[PDB]
Amino acid sequence: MNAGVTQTPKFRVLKTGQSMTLLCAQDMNHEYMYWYRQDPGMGLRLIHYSVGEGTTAKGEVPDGYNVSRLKKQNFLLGLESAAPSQTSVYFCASKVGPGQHNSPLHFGNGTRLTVTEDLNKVFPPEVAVFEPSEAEISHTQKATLVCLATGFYPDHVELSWWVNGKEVHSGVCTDPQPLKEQPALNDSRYALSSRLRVSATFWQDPRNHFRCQVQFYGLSENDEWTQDRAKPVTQIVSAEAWGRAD
Amino acid sequence: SHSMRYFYTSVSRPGRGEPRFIAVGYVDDTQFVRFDSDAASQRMEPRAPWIEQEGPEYWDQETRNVKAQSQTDRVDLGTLRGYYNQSEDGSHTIQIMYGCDVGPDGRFLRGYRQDAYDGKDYIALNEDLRSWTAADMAAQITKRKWEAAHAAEQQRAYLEGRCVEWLRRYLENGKETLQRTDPPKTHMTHHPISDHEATLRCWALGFYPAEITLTWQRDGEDQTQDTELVETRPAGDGTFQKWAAVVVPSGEEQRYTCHVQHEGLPKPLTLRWEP
Amino acid sequence: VVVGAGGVGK
Amino acid sequence: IQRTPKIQVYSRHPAENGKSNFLNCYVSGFHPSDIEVDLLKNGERIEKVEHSDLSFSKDWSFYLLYYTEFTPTEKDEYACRVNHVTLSQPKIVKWDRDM
Amino acid sequence: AQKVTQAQTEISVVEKEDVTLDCVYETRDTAYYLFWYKQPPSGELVFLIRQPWWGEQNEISGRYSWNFQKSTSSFNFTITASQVVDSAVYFCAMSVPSGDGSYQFTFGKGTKLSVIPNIQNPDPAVYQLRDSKSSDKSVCLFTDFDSQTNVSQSKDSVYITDKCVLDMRSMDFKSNSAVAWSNKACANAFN
Repeated sequence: MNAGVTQTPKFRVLKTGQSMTLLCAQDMNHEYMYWYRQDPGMGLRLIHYSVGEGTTAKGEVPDGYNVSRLKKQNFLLGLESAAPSQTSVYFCASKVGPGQHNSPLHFGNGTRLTVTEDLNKVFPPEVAVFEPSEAEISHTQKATLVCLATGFYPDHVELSWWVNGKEVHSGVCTDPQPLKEQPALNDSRYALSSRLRVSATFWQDPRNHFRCQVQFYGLSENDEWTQDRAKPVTQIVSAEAWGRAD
Repeated sequence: SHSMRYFYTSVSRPGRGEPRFIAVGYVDDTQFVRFDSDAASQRMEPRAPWIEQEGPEYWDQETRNVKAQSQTDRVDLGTLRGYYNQSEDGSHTIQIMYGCDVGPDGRFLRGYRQDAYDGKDYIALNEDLRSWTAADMAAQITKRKWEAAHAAEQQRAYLEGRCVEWLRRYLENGKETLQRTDPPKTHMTHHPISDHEATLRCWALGFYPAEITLTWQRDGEDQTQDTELVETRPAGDGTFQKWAAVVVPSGEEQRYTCHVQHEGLPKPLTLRWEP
Repeated sequence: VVVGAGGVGK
Repeated sequence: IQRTPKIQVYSRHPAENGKSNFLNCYVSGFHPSDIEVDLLKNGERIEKVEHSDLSFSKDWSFYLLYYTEFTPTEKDEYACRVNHVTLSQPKIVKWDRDM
Repeated sequence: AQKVTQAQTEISVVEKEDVTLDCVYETRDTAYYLFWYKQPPSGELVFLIRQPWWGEQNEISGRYSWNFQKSTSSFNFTITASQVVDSAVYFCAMSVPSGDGSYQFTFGKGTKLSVIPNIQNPDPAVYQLRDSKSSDKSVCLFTDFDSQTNVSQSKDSVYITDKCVLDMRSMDFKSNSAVAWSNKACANAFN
């Protein structure tokens, strides 16, 4: 009936010292609104809040952030000067107000921000499909395909399998989050695996087309690219196998 | 046998700003706290000696809980303006009284929570502390919300729990004040109203608590014909004043007798006109 | 002590 | 609906000429709460007048006490002036210590 | 003095089984509401329940039950018939009136619940997967293994994903899966 809390953007990558505004709107006529970050080991820390149109108040971790509640509808979060420290997941939140003190917080879905020393470490994924092991088929009667997206930064990727042109979901495992190729580095590039398992017979049929698909969220058009290699913009990279009776 | 009662009052002043909320609290006939939205202070404040002694945690809690209430009340003014479809020109008035009652044994006797709008019953909680009574259709809506939110379960938990725990603490803390009886000091006055009739007034002063019974008797017999009673009024020092009058035939002043019953009188008192 | 403020308004 | 104020005017302690006392004016049984209550010395307002906090009776009607320091004299008249939307013009009740 | 404490960082239970998620609050305020939220892999944060200060102890709601004990300041969450779906991060929280009277929140740091399938016929083994596009690139797949057995590494810069539950709904069959690739031995891995 109601959208709830909407947050833009969903993914973003600055250079240190660049600025940006996360926008949050709520369609439920709520009086209070909130801006949280969420980090490993810290859970949910409030950055700023607002009990009403015009007014805003410092939370638990204001330093580095400004906010405006110009209209009841929306609550703006501004990073004037991006630090790597502010790499995080930002979550907007609203609450009805004193008409309903027992009201719980309503949260949006979250903006995933990565702030980096240099945008020359931003890299798109390299995608590879790996065919099922002819040994798997004659021990189990099944065929696990594997996808592998590697070499990417930030860790902003959505992966999907596409059998004869349509998204599928049955038989699909994808890692909860990308792993670091070099976990000792604060600017490591990431890798993500996914598996699609189908009956042996379906993999053995060469009328069947498998595509692994990765949506990568990198640079907008407005970033400069003094470099030479392709500007790492938001893009899709895919690998595909046909079925095989070999 | 004693009581605690809070009295919240919230008025809209459309244009002049946000509503004026005013809360006061009583133990028997003695005020002990207040909050005023327009005051510099912005705190629940002491108004008897025996509460001053509560610590900063008490005052903070009481301050925030009561601000939270003023805020609900503020919204409620607009929700009820909407129920009655009244214009946002007019000053309207939510008033809430609640509190509890303990017997001399110190145990729960009754609880109360009653709200009104523009000076008339809006919604009350019944003695069952489990059900509400709407006075009109606006209240019948409130009543569905409060039936679903289980509001009654909230009041009941308060009135049978924290209301009596704390009433009892206040009576121990304030025992030299809250459990004093001050007896009425009584005279009689005479005002010829005519060559045939005269007004005997019977006075009672400095008494606490405010509960008192003044009756007249003629030739030793109940008399209410031609009798006035004023509304019991405050002295300003935490004691009460009230008189009773009868119009009598001139010459016949000596047959009427004022009778005075109060808690701190072992025997009822008796006055007669003395000229 | 005052009651807690109600979880819902009127 | 709106209720018009009852007014009583008296001293805390029985009056004694040249002796300290408090002049009280009790307004009760009125609605709404918005009222204006002045204490008069020979028809002249008094400056440092205080009131009790706003409360009400069983029947929803508000009461206030208005009080000040004073010292009664044979000479000086005292009285209370009340005003309220129920009134065409201000009601004055004269103080009568001999009541 | 508002804390919420969850104390369990991480808890794991096989499916069709009861799990209780402990939560302890600390306040001196008397007009509090306690909450639980769920955060699945997706990230979003879903309201589950509110217990208010005046509330009764038990609160059932489908497979979800909660147990409020004011004397000991605990508000523990039970799940009957745990289904892998329930796998998630679960957040206990509490609201009290703040300075201006507005209710405001304190969150625990979260419990991470892993509900892992019931593998009624383990056949653990590994397989070499050749790249579709003839790189000699190869990845190793450890699959069809026990839900109790667990993944680690042996020859660092080599990578190993975590375990990953996969459902062919058609066949009514769950499988565990972890993948390994070096840059450079399909077996001699996962040891």
